[PDB]
Amino acid sequence: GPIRKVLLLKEDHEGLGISITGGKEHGVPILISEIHPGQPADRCGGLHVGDAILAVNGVNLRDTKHKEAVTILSQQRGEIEFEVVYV
Amino acid sequence: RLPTSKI
Repeated sequence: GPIRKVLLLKEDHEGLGISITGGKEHGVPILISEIHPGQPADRCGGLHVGDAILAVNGVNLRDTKHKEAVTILSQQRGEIEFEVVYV
Repeated sequence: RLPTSKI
């Protein structure tokens, strides 16, 4: 589908509220495999299971390994912009 | 087979 821009708001005491799978070393994008109920990704309304995360806060994720993506994603704080696409 | 991480 279309590439979309999505805003997520979170406080410092929370995680993002997602599970991810995939990564470059597996030949798979960074994919959302879970949205956890009531946590910031669920509350922002625009992120869904099956979405590929293309970038976060302008940091490209298309060619990142799994653990690289985890470090990058877990470093972001507050008002966070995602670039995602559902295939 | 693919890893999953909660974040």
